[PDB]
Parts: sequence; C-alpha cells; structure tokens
Amino acid sequence: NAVDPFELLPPSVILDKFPADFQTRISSTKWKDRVEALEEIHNNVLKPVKKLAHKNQDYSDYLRVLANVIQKDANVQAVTIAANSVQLLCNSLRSNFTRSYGAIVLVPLLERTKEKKPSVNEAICSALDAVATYCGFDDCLEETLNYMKHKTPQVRIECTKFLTRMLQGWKSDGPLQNQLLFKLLPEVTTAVLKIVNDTQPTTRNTGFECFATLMKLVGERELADPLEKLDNLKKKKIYEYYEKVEV
Amino acid sequence: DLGKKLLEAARAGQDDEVRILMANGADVNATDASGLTPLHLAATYGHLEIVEVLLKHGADVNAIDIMGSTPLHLAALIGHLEIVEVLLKHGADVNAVDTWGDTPLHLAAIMGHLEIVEVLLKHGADVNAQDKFGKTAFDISIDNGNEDLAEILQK
Amino acid sequence: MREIVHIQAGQCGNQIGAKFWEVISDEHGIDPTGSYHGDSDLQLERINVYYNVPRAILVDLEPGTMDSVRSGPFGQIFRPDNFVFGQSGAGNNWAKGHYTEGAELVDSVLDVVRKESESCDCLQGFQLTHSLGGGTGSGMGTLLISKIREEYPDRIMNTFSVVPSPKVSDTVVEPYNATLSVHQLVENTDETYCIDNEALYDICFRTLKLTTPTYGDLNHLVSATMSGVTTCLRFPGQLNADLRKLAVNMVPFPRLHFFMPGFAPLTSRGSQQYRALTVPELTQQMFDAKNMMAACDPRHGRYLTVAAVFRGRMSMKEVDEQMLNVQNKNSSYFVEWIPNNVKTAVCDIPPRGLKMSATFIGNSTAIQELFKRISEQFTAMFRRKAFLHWYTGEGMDEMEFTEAESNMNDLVSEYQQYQDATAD
Amino acid sequence: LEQRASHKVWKARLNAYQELNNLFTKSSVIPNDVANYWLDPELFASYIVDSNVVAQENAIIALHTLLEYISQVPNVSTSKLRLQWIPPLVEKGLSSSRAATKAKATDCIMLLTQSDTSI
Ligand SMILES: Nc1nc2c(ncn2[C@@H]2O[C@H](COP(=O)(O)OP(=O)(O)O)[C@@H](O)[C@H]2O)c(=O)[nH]1
Ligand SMILES: [Mg+2]
Repeated sequence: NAVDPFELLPPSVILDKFPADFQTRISSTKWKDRVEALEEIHNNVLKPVKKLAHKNQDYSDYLRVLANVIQKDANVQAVTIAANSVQLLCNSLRSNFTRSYGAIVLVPLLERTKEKKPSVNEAICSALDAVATYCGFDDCLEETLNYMKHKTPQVRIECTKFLTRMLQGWKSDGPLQNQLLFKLLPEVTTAVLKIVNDTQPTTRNTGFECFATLMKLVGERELADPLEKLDNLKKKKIYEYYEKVEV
Repeated sequence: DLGKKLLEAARAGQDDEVRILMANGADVNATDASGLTPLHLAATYGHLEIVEVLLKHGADVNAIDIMGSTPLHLAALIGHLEIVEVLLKHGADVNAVDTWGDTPLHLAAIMGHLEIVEVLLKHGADVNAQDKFGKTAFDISIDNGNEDLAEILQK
Repeated sequence: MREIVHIQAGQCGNQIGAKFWEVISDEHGIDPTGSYHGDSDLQLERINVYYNVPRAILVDLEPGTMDSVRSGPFGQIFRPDNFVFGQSGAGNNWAKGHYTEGAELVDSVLDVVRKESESCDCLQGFQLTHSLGGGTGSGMGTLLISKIREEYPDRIMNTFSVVPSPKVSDTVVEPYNATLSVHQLVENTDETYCIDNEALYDICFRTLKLTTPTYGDLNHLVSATMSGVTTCLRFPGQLNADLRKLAVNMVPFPRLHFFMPGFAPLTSRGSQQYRALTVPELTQQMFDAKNMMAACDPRHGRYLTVAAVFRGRMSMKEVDEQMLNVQNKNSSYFVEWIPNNVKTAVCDIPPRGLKMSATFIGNSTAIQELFKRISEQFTAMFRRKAFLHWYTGEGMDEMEFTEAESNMNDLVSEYQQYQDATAD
Repeated sequence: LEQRASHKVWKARLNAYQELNNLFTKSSVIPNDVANYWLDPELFASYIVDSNVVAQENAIIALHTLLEYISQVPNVSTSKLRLQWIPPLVEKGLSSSRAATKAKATDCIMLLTQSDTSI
C-alpha cells in the first residue's frame, strides 16, 4: 500500500500580485521602504498560499533580490523577513529549487549565519533547512564545508550545526557511492576535525556532535583512524553524543 | 471613530487638531486598547496645553487604564512638573495605586524627579506607601544610593 | 602584544575620549602638532601603543561633534581620515544607533578600523569610549563592538562605558538604552570600566564642593582615571603589562568583567594640593567609597580581583607592606577562594601636577548595586511601556526588552551568588 | 612487506597472516584496493596449505575473518571463491590433527556455504 502526496491540490500563482512600486521600494535607501516592501509580499502574497505554481513560473528574478538583501542588506530586520520569504518559496514550491533557485540563495544564507540575534539566526537557519530538504545535498554539502572553514567564529559553529542538521535527515538508498562517501574522508572528515579542534569550546562542542552524528551514519569503525589521532580527552566527548544522537 | 483620532492627536502632540476633533464632539475619555484616555497620553509625552484643554472639557483626572495607571502616575514617571501641578489642581489622586502597587511618588522617586517628588509630597503624598514587593519611596532612595532624595523625602 | 586601536563614539565618547588624549599626550610629551618635546626615555618606551599621531578613530552620527573635537586643544592631532560621522543624530534612540541609522554608517567605521589595524606590528585589542544612556555611543558602539568581535576574534575588547544617572540628565529613555547596551557588553567585551555619572556628580558635589558640576568637571575625573588604569600599558612594567594579561588576572568568570574603578587623590580642575599624600594615605582610598568612579559600596560586597597602580617616586617596600596590611585587616571583604587576588604595580612617572597617586581597579560584586539601579528604572519605565514606539518603530521587537531585562538580572544574580559563596 | 606472506622463513609468513587478519577486522566496509584477496583467490588457497602447522592455522583464521569481512556489498564473486578455497580447506584443513586448525576450517566452509545461494 502506497501513500499519497497531498501536493496534488491545484497550484496558485503569485506573480500577478506584486505591485508596480515594488522594485524601487526594495532597492531604496530608506530602510522602512525596503522592510515594508518585503513585509507586504510576505504577509499578503506568500504566507496565505499553500502551493506555488510549478509550471512555467520563473522566481529566479525574485529570489536573487531576496539574496541581495540576505547577504548585503545592513538592516537585520529586512534580512529576517527575507529569509522567511525564501523559506516560504522553498516550502510551498517543493521540488523547484533544483540548482538555479537553490544556488542563488545558498551561499548568501551561509554568509549571514554570522548574525547572532536569536530571531535572525532562527530565520536564516530555518531557511537553510528549507533549501536543504529540497536540495540536499546538491550544492550545500560542498559549500557548507567551505563556510565551516570561514574566519568568523559564528559562521563556523552555525554552518557546522547545519551539516549536523542535514546529516540527521540524510537519505538512502543508492549504493554506498553517494555524494557523502565520494568526499567523506577527503573533505567532510578533514573539515569536521577543524571544528573539533577549534580554539573555542562552544565551537569544538558543535564538532563533537557533528562527528558523532557522522559516525552514526557511516560506522564508528570506518572513522576509527582519525579517532586515534584525536585526544583521548576529546574522544569521550565525541562518544558522549554518539550514544544520544539519532539520524 | 472620532475617539481614536483624539488619542492619536493627544499623544503625538498636535495641539491645534485636538480643538478640531473636540469641536466635532470627540469622546474626551475615549479609551484605546489598554484603557488609556487622551489625558493619559498627553500627560505621558508632555503636552501641557492639551492636558489643560481636555481637563476643562471634562477629562477624567483620576481615570485608570487596564493596569491601574492614572495620568498623574504617567506624568510623575516621565517627569512633567508642569503637568503634575495642573492635574493635582484639577483634583488628581495623589495617592493613587496601580496594578504593581506603585504610587506616583514611587515613580517620581525611581526616575529621580526630585522637583516633582517635592510637589507630590506637599499635596499630601503617602511617603510610607508600599508597592507589591513591599518597598516605600524612602526604601527606594536607600536602595538607589540617592542621598539627595533621602533628604527630600524626610523634609 | 603591542599596539592598541582606540575608538570614541557619540558625544560623551568623543568628550572623555579627547580629554584622555589630552592627558596622556602631555604625560608622553607630545604637543598638539604631534612632536616630541619630552625629556625622558620612559616616555617614548611604549609610545608605540597609542601613537604612530594617535591611533584613534572618531565616530558620531551627530556631525557637530566633529568640530567640537577639532576646535578643542589637541583636536589638530587626530588623523582626518579617522573621523567618521553621519548626517543626522540618533536622538537618544538605541534602536536608531544599533539597527537603523547607526548600522548604515558602521561599515565606514570598520573600514578605518581595518586601515589602522592593517599597519600594526602586533595588535593587542581595542579601546572604546562611550556613554550608555545615549543612542549613538550605546547603540552604534555596541553594534561596532560585535562587528569587531567577529572580524577580530583573536583580540581584546576593552570599553570605558559611562552609566547614566538622573543627576546628570533627566531623559527617561536612558534606562532603556543602558539596559540594552549592558545586554551587549556582558556578551561582547573582555573588560569594561564602569564610569558612573551618579558617582562623578556625588564626588564633584560632596568631596570637591562644586555646587553645579559641569561635564568638564566630571570629565576631569574620568580622564585622570583612564591615564591611571592605562599606566601599566603605557610605561615599562612587569605586572598587568598587556590587555590580555590584565583581563586574565582580573576576570575569573567571562560575564563578570565589569570593573569598579577608583583613584586618589581626588583633585579639582587645576587646584593645588599642598603636601603630597603619604603611602598609607593613598592605600586608604581603596575601600574609601568616596573615591570610586562607580556608585557602589565595596563594603556591601566582596572583591574577586583587585589591581592597584601606584604612580610616583615612593617606597616599594612601604607600598607592599600597606597593601599586604589592608588586605588581611579586611580579610572578610576579599574572596578567600582566589588566593593572591590583589596585585600591585608601581610606575615612577607620576600624573600631571601631582607627586603621588594611586588607582584602584576592582572586580567587586558590589557592582550589582549599579545594575540594580539601572534595572529598577528600566522596569518602572517598561511596565508602563513608555516610549516603546520609538524603539519598535526602528525595527526592534518588544521581546528584546524582556530579554535584556532578564539577562541583566541574571548578571545581578551571578554577582550575588559569588558574594555569598564560601571556601569552607 | 606484505609479499613476505610467501617468504621462505615460516615466522615471517606467520606475521603476514596476523597482519592480514588485522586488515580484515580494521579495514573498510563500503574497501581498499589493497583488499585484493578476492580477484586472486589462489593467494589464500596457497596460504591455507602453508607447509607449517602453526603458520597454517594463522592463515586459516585470517581467511576466516576475511571470509566474514566479505559480508559487505558488492561481493557476488563468491562462486569463484568456493571453487578455489574449500578443496584446500577440506583436503588439508578438515584433515588436520590440530584441534583449532580443523575447527576454523569448518567455520570457514560454513561462511562459504552461506555466501552461496544453496548448499
Ligand atoms: N561623563 C560624561 N557624561 C556624558 C557627557 N555627555 C553625555 N554624557 C552622558 O551620556 C548620556 C547621553 O548620551 P550621549 O553620549 O550624549 O548620546 P550619544 O551622542 O548618542 O552617544 C547621558 O547619560 C549623559 O549624562 C560627558 O561629556 N561626560
Ligand atoms: Mg548624541
């Protein structure tokens, strides 16, 4: 007995909804112009709907201006309401963000994990979770690693927590020649150890989960090689999470 | 609603447009969401002519809101000495209490409005009045290192 | 660990900031043109710390402040590029300084910070002067701090933050601004000197007998304190030499890094002090709460760590004796579970116009009194929800106030915990 | 080196069999190209008939742990293995007078029997 996708429900189109005074309001110098412009389409145009139009709808003009703010916009509020827009698209339009869409917002989002305001990290991470659950691990696996290597302490801990989030919901079943194994020891492990051996404890402690969520996926015997090279003292922290963690 | 426009004006402080709205018979004691009359709002933000205009048109000088705040509370909190004496002259409740147990004397003492403290005191403020936690205006001066206020409270 | 980048933000920031540069320029023998007319090597021994010309960046949304600095005495010395100023002012709105207007400008400032850091042999850390009840010094300063913290996480962040008091400005939104700013400093700075205007007025009024203190009068006490606490940093010396070592021996718990500064002797603006004090007299200006720049009673709490800086020619033998004395004769006031928590250092070059002086940096749990005052004023204001539409209009959420309120109260509780702690 | 598994002296072959037995515990489930004791099964067919009773038994317990390290995917090449291996295992492992040399040879055949589709 197979199940249904409830997604069969007819789709809705939002392109006609946008107003003429939208592009200039988002591309304005006055912060409240931008905020209201974004906030309007979120509360009026996206939040109501429950399924966007798959057929013949190009959002990669709208999505690249959400990225422009999420990355560069100095107003943390305009970021927050934008990443919640990005999530809504990726959520109400599942199976759309194959590359052009997903990749247009991916590396901007990972840059902005730098934000430490709880509400904002909430919105950015949850949107990263959206682009992941419908594009995992297309571009994110590689680019997530890149930003674990980044200089800002916050982006390290948050992009590593991201790999942890993704890894718990990592999916089967090809052969064991998925993108995770092709780059497992070469890249994933070499980069997770950089987190495990960070100067900060709160950083290191994210690596300890992100390594014990890794062993859970790919066998505590396969990775016993870099386990030995690790401190006996760090080892029992890694094992601590291994015993609690589920994927 | 004409009672809601009179709140917008009395708050933001457009002295002239109060007279316009009141000449259209607006409710002088119109309540907003949280029970705040225009007299509350003008007394918070220091619009002396708007206070005296509303009072002489029959504004409830001792009106409370959803939290038991009278306009004299809010004037003594923010520190509007001009308005405090206008309210008191129009029969304000010098020893009014709000939901947290504070009197206007509590708020003027906490915010360091020594000039308003003395005015309230001379209108028969309760110096020994306590709040929820059990603290008087005198305890606040002891707790807040304000020897200038301790002397003004025992005068 | 050599160079220090200095920043001043807001009106107060640039006022006590410039005053500080006035004081230590003289002490190091620099004229307003930027030329050495001293007569000692101990003056240019560690001039590379604060100078290149000052390593100072001047910041304000208020453009007028620009001129108030340059039209001052040592206003000519500051690098023209290091002036970074906005068009309008923040108007006592922390949200405008932290989220809206101050955020738009903060990039320009970081560009200059980068420029000055770029040409440093080995950076120590940063030094920000600002007021906490304002909109710019508090809102944009704390935003600047975080922005540096993440761009320079391997460096120290050291602030001279001045606390608002009704005795100096009757603006009632200052409790909001200062509470929001303390919520930042406890997470973003390694060490913070708490300059309390309440205490500066109480010293100018009661001890110095000035019936109306001006800013200049309060700023005199501040600039003299700053040169005192930075004496170790600016002259050769074994103890508390660099910013990190200082914080290492001053801050036992990361959140409890709010120092109660105080120094002696207390002088007026250019008055004469006949008979220079003796070593035991200076030492007895430590517990003397009338010398604390923060309005707190050290008697009402316990010292976690203490740094003493004696300036002038005097007996190192006698200073050691007096400090070893005053510690054990008040043994119940110094925490027992941190042995040798008081540290003393001497510098032979005295402060300007005085033969001897002594500055008393202390991590005292009594500082909770200061945060109590701010929180009660904040809560009184916040429970009636006054002036919230200012902050919320600039994109802030009402929740933030609750979090800052709660976070400051956790900070007060923590101080109370370690005060009641026992070694047993 | 590994090529010492066919060295003249017995105690050096005895090492390589222990070295191998570690390899099959400690190496990769997916498996290193160094794990090429499948596509030349003549190697272990030789090792099982070692010409030294002590180094023989150690080759059989290396074959044994090899032959259970191979219960990971994809090893459909167990047909070739039974042909090459159980005749040496039967002829000279079951044959053996040695308690442990025999017991592990039977266990090996077991593991080759369940590699197969049937008996
Ligand atoms: N000690 C001292 N305090 C000041 C000075 N100027 C302002 N303040 C205090 O700082 C607060 C006002 O903030 P201010 O720095 O003027 O606003 P900003 O320009 O937006 O940072 C109030 O608590 C004032 O008492 C000064 O020159 N010296
Ligand atoms: Mg200002």
